[PDB]
Amino acid sequence: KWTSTAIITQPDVGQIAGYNNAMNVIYGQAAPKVSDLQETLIGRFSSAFSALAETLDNQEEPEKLTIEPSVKNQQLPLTVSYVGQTAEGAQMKLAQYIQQVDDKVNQELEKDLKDNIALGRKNLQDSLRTQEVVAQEQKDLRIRQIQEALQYANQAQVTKPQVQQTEDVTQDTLFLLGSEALESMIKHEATRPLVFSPNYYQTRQNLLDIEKLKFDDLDIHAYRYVMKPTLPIRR
Amino acid sequence: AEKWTSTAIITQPDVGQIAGYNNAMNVIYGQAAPKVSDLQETLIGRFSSAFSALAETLDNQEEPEKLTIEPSVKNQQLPLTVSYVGQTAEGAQMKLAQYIQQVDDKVNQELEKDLKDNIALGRKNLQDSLRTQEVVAQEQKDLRIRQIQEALQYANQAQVTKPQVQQTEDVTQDTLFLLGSEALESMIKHEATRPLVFSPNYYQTRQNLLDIEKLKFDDLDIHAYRYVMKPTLPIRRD
Amino acid sequence: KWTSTAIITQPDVGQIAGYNNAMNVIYGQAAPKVSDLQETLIGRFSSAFSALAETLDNQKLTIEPSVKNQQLPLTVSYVGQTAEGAQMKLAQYIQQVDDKVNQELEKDLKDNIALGRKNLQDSLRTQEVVAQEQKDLRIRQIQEALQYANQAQVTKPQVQQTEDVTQDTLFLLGSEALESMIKHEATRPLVFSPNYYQTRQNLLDIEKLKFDDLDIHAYRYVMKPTLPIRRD
Ligand SMILES: [Mg+2]
Ligand SMILES: [Mg+2]
Repeated sequence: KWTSTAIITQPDVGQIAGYNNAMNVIYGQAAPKVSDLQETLIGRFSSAFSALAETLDNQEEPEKLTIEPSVKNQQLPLTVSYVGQTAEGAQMKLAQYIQQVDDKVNQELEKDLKDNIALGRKNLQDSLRTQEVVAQEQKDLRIRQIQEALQYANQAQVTKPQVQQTEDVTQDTLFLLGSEALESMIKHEATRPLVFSPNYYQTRQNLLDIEKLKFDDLDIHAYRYVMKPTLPIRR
Repeated sequence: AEKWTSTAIITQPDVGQIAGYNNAMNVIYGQAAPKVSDLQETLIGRFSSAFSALAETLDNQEEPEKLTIEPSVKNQQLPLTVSYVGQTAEGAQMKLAQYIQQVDDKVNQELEKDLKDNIALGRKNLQDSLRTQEVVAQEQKDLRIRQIQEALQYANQAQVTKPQVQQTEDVTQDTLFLLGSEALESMIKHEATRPLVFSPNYYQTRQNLLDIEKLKFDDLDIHAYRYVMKPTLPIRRD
Repeated sequence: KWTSTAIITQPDVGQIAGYNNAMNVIYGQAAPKVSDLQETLIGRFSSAFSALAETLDNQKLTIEPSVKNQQLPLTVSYVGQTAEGAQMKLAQYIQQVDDKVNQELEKDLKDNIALGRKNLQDSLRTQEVVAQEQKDLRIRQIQEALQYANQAQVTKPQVQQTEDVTQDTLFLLGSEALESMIKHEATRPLVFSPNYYQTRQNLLDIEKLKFDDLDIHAYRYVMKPTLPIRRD
């Protein structure tokens, strides 16, 4: 029997640059810290590796595949080993299993990214919705204010404007525009498109940018090699 | 040894698995909602809590059962290796699968109650916010009406009935009487229908409160864990 | 020697609904997140629990994470003379620690309501003094304005733009109107900003915080103290 060992750890910032750049488009200032993404990716690799190790052992011809921390009081790196029938085999078989686990995690991350895109899209559409509700409630308040001013202008018998149309009118001074013009305003303000702040148009643009994201455009790795599978020794 | 161990590997649920629960928390707390990652940790924390309680109870029997939960890899928090030692291979697998489902059902009942408590807290916080904001809007309106009532005394003495101005920006306690006693009387007479002025936060808060009432517990497809590996059918004894 | 065990974790949102609400009433948008309160309360429970065990070790009582490398839940145990005794002594000690953590928080909350109550009532008093001083300045200005308006023989308003009326051109209003302002000065309302009305409302809400209604737990039971069937 022959033992090949390798040392794996979380992927580099450069390896996850794209994945990190996608999470920033989806969540913005709420995007996970680059270090948190690295921990999640190696967590998912470690998970799938343990499942392979437990399955390889539960066979008619069991295969010993291991995973343990390389350093005593440290979470990472991880030492992964395989026991093969030949020296060529133990080393290749360990390298194949590491690649097999990576391919499974890559399929999992593709699904996870789609779920993250959906949540981000939901958060942005919900933002557009509340902003639309406040724009509509603001428009209705203005109409409501002109309708009350029209009542004052009717009692004060103000038909023609007294004020030379001020862009800064108020609930109190509105009646000075006269019945005539206030009736016209209750029409114009009712058909007036909703007024949004730039944040609305930015949220709109953030939503289009999420649509522009692709999984294929990101070469995402769930691990990094510290040491590649070693040439085995007789054991 | 005449004992068979079935093993399973569990971890925190996927983002997709808890998309509903996370949305509920966002509807209830808004910007104060827990991060999606924090929800995942809490849910798996809750699953392993209930699992550990089952394991401690299964050991405290006339015929003790060994049900174990531990991190799969040393020094890692997740994933978790759950295992059970049965009388047969088919038995150990079914008994572990049943116990995992039993813990999940208990956790699910707990989360249903917790969600109801969360919807109550969120509602009370938003209701308190609208209340406070309505009083300030109403107190602001009453101040203006008392100012108008005062100004009407100044207009009655100066015998100002019709408006005296041809270009107004905004009026103060001093300048209000220039609108004339006729307009001022009209404003007091219709003070009841004068609309309250609120900030956008009020309209947002009011909408958040309606959306909380839209939340359903059965509509959430929530599970507290994810299987990495389902309970194994052991080939050989332990 | 029988060991009774229990599994404890952070309290539920429902369990600390009262504590969280009082923090929200006192701090508003600066209040701690409900999840942060849960972590703090269980942190306080474990620390008081370890403190009790340490004092008990000075003449048995243990606290440790249930699952290796998971901060929560926590496994607590006690070794008693009987299974029935071990169970009751663990339950009593858990309740004892809970009462101590609850008493420390009751006291902390009272300190917080006092400081808040102080800060808000100082804010209202400052604002009331400024509103009254502003009103008095304006009345002095109106009285001075009336003297000029009498001399300039300006009785009816001479204002075509409200923009023309400043604290130095009040005489533009009627001498008739300025007399009316001085005559009805006592009923001229004090002008406060919305912040005053908000502050006042916040003060009433803090004063509505009653300890008679609230009851909070620094922990939740995952598993109650076991009745051990065998010695160990
Ligand atoms: Mg005159
Ligand atoms: Mg005043």
